[PDB]
Amino acid sequence: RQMKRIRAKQEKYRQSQASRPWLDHATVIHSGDYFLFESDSEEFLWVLGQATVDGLTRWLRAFTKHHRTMSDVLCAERYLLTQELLRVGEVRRGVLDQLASELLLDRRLHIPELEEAERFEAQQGRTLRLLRAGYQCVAAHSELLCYFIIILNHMVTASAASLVLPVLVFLWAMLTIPRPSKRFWMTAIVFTEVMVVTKYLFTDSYIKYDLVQLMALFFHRSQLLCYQPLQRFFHDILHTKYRAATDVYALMFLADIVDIIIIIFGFWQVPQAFLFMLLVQFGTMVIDRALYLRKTVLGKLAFQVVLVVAIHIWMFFILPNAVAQLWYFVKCIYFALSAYQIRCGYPTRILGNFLTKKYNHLNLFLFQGFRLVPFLVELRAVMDWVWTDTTLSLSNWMCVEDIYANIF
Amino acid sequence: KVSPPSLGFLAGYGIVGLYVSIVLVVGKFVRGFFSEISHSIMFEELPCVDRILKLCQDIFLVRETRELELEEELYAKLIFLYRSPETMIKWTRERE
Amino acid sequence: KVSPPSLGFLAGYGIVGLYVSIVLVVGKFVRGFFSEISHSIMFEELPCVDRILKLCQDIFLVRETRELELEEELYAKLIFLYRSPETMIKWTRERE
Amino acid sequence: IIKCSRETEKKYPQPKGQKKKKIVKYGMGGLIILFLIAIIWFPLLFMSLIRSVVGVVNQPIDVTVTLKLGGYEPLFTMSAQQPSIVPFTPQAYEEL
Repeated sequence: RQMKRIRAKQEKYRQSQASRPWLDHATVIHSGDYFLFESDSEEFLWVLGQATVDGLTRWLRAFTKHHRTMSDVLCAERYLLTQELLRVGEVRRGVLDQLASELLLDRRLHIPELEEAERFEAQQGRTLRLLRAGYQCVAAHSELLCYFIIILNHMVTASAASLVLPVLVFLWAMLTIPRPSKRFWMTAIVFTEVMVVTKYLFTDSYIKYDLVQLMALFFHRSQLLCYQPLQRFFHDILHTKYRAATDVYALMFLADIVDIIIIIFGFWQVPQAFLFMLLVQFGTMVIDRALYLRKTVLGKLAFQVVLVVAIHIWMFFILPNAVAQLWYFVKCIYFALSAYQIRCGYPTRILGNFLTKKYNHLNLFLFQGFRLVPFLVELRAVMDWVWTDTTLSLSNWMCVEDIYANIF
Repeated sequence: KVSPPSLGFLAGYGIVGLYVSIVLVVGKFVRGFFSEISHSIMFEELPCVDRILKLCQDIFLVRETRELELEEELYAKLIFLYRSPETMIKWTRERE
Repeated sequence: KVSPPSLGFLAGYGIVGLYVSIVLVVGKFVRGFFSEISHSIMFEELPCVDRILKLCQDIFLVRETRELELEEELYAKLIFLYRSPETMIKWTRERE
Repeated sequence: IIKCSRETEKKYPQPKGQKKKKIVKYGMGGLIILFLIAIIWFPLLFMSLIRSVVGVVNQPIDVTVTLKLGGYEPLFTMSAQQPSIVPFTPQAYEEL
């Protein structure tokens, strides 16, 4: 509709111009006149603590809601089945109607005992519902903490043992069809078994976290309860487009800014070694702009598979540390979000600006914050001009990118 | 008593120069925008900027449909809006 | 092992100040002309500047014939050309 | 400057709406991005490399040792020089 209206106006102004040949990019720019601007119709503390943590567990209710509905409908059908299960069980759809096929609806019977259990837990909304909803949270997400512990045993001094897990954690699990794999969990759990079995040349903190890694893996395994000639297949499956197609650029670059703050925080040997990482970090922070701006997905995948093993090879030669592994952990967020970006895959027709979506006072404060840091607004306006399809010069572009940023 | 090193980098007469350099450069910086906002009035005191903002979102918009001859028939309207402030007052009114 | 002198001029805490001073002053210098070319559009985007250039060569010219009352009857035309941008658009058109 | 940038158009006219200078974009832009990264970066190189150079060893040529019992006289004294100093062989470094 917008492109329709714009072209319909420009044909109008090309009509009454003569009342077109040999226009050559410097006689179409310098042709503006007053007739372009006609008005054409314009078409004591305990209440604070209890209330704030009840709001926080309300936020956690909002996080848990869909697994909560799944659990509620399955426990309703469960208790109907068990109170049925006195003599026999022989039919599945025939017990689906003693109270329609593929929905998420709830228009059925109601056992008052289950309501009484809900009333009883409604008696104790002080701390019980809070940590109960926390357990329901980690049972609802139930997959992210597998990745969390897989990174978290690697951050505590695990040199080459738990390096082989996070590489294929990213590469397999976060790049595939949304139900991470058939068997990645199996080749996870057998390696995490034999990794602690082979720690028997006879460790202290590593096994102390690997037992948690095992039980988290089996926790997700039970909670899931459903189950060189092949790289090219699923790599093509990355380009079959069944995806939901959302994005996030705003958190990748934010995490990389936090990354560079961590590197600068590391200045109070390895300070001499920080700076090659700093420059190649800048190179990544440059090139991902172009990856986002040509709207290409294959280059981001190639950049992913290069960058993860490059930074993991750098996770050897730092040691000839705590801020360095913190830095490693904070860019694992960047790799995870990058893999999310690979999976959903760049919704079209969104260029915009990262902070200008609704004219709130918060937005205005954050925008004037963003234009305060040195070398950032003009770096954005230069790397935007290089890779986007435009027909102006460089200095003819920055007039637009300043008129806009003042009018906003 | 001993003296830890304090004048070991300016030979005595090299801080009054440094301090007066600091105060001169930050003074004639800070008089940049607390006593010069007269010239940039006519680009900063518009009543209702919406007819600029629609056009500038259109120049942002066409850049992704790649109908690239439609930039330099809008960009002319923008530059000519900034070259004749009379027709900024003809274009930044209020509505009814 | 020995150390050749490296911190002998800032006492440790005197480079982070110096480096952040360098980057602040060159940043708020380099944002001088990469994100401020909006105000100086109407003196920098003329289509065809020839009717200014003939007049300015005449102000250069009369200055050597020493017919010196002919400067301040041309210089008025120049300053009045720069004081009313409406009549820069009436004077910097193209030809036919 | 405006007249020269107008006449350098006339010898090289560009087609309307297109001809978007694909190599020339990288040409004018890469110098800018690497220059600004260098302005950030190269001050943080010569910040580091004056505190890095170390390794000129100071093997002490002089040992003087005395046993002084009482304030009356140092009873035993001696000094020694590099005949009575053993620079290590790396075999003896592995021994230690």
